[PDB]
Amino acid sequence: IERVSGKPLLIGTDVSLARLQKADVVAQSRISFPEKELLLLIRNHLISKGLGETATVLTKEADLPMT
Amino acid sequence: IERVSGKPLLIGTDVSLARLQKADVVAQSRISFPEKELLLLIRNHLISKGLGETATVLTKEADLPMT
Repeated sequence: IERVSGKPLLIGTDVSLARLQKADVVAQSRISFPEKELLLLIRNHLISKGLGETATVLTKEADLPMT
Repeated sequence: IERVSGKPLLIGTDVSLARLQKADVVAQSRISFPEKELLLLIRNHLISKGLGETATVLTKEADLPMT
């Protein structure tokens, strides 16, 4: 099944063949993302876990849309 | 197949039945994690993405094992 399809490196998963060339595209895609969506996730984690005395410090490095 | 097994809420995935009670355990498990492994992942991301002038600021909130 590996030979007549897109050659996975002997990983045993999703042995159907229509589900094997789905795994050709989803794996080799080029995912990129903006950094701004992640920096708000950092600040939303610090305030919730007790140590929120650097949320005001993060005004300097980048923007602060929410308080 | 839903009725003789652990009743997923009509989500069409992994239609084999041995692969259906694997999904009973992996989903309903109680995953917990220490916060310390995540706070080093925050600091290792800030230094790499150009804005590393709060890595020394993170000495105050928690420990700084690596520079």
